[PDB]
Amino acid sequence: MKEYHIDEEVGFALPNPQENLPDFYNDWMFIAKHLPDLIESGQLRERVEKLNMLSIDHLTDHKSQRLARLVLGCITMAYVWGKGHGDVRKVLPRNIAVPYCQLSKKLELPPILVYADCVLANWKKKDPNKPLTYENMDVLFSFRDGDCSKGFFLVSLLVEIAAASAIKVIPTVFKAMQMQERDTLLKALLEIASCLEKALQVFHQIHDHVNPKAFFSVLRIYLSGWKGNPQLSDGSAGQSSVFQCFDVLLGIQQTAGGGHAAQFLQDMRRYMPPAHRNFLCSLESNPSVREFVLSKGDAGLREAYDACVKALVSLRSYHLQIVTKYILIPASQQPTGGTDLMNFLKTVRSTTEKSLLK
Ligand code: HEM
Ligand SMILES: C[C@@H](C(=O)Nc1ccc(Cl)cc1)[C@H]1CC[C@H](c2ccnc3ccc(F)cc32)CC1
Repeated sequence: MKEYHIDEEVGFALPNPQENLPDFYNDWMFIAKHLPDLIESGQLRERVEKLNMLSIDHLTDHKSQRLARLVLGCITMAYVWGKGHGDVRKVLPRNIAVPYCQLSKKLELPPILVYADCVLANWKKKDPNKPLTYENMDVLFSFRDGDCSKGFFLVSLLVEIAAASAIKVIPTVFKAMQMQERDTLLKALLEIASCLEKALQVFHQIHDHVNPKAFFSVLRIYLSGWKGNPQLSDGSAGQSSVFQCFDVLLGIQQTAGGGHAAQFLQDMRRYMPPAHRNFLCSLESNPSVREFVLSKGDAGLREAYDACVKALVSLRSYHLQIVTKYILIPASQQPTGGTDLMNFLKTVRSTTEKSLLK
């Protein structure tokens, strides 16, 4: 499906991403690289304002353009937030502004650190002929020390990658539908569910690598989309495609409704690469797997469909426990409306659960 920029092995994630910019952008790299210390000390802001307005042109191809969105990305948040206690003032200088606001409008992304940046493009396997495991993976850019931004980015990543096993049968699904192949479609739906259960195991690792109290107080403030004030020019899991992909594959209508829950999810598409946005919709353009599976009156097909929905609902429900442990509890011990959030996340679990057909 490579015109949508999906990869057999590594899903929506950018495969084997650039980790060296050109030389002309050695200025940029050596802020971003040594960024735990520039924030800690305070000589980050210093060093950004004491810089020049580099052109984006020398960035040739995609992989290189995207690394640039990352480097500029971590720099922007770190600059604007600072140490993340009071200093959060003062809009970016036009040194970093125009590149980011140029390169963002080029790659059709927002001028802001997104999932596509800080997870998808933000990794490398250390020993190039070793497997996609936690040992043999590391991120390109952290923010502080003990922000657990390695564990976080990489567990996030490894889920995209488990999902990649399911995503890659989806043509087999739509193929076997139009060509009236019950047996083919049936296996294809058990494959998906059997992979989406695999996706939950990877998810368990979050406990192991990401520290609860660390994440809340330290790291999340730099991924907080539009907290603060941009003040530049004319005006992060859950920006993931993985969940909305299979929302749509299984004809589960989240974004259909007159509700906040729904519109939030459809807005999240604007934080995705354009190619993924494109992909998602293509799925919607296709005949409904849900409606098809219903018409046939085939007990074993509903079973294999209900298995994919089970699998999703499973993921969503676990996701909540993770939020309890990594937001709610930590959020308490931190000297009104509060958590409508858990409403939101349930409202979406709920809606997925409703799409079961016994
Ligand atoms: C410490 C780890 C995580 C925490 C604390 C967390 C927290 C949250 C929260 C609070 C939301 C609601 C909107 C918001 O972000 O403000 C959210 C939404 C979401 N998160 Fe996460 N998340 C985590 C990891 C993940 C991972 C690894 C994935 C996928 C690989 C994921 C997938 C989603 C999705 C798809 C949504 C949109 C709502 C939905 O589809 O149900 N999250 N997350
Ligand atoms: C930052 C917020 C926001 O403000 N939105 C917003 C949307 C539109 C507009 Cl116009 C303004 C703001 C919104 C919620 C806080 C952030 C957040 C919270 C809790 N857990 C997280 C876990 C991982 C992660 F990556 C981010 C997490 C994410 C983005």
